[PDB]
Amino acid sequence: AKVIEVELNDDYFNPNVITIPINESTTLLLKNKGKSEHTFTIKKLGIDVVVESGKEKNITVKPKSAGTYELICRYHLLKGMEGKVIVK
Ligand SMILES: [Cu+2]
Repeated sequence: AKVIEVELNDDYFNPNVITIPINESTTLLLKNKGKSEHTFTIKKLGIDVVVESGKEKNITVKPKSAGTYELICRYHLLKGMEGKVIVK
């Protein structure tokens, strides 16, 4: 239903606020354009994906509950590598 590219950079997400539709499928193209390994982790949406430097992971999600969900990189959270996903 929706396709969204998300860049994983050293050390931030772009975009770092992502809005996706409730009860519909969204494909996320997770592209690591950084030199470091990064993750795209949203525990409350059941997502936890590692993306190596220069590589890509493509996932399709279908969230059932409206809300705002914290997105983190497990490796660089403390450096501010964080964002959110709004399901609406
Ligand atoms: Cu990271």
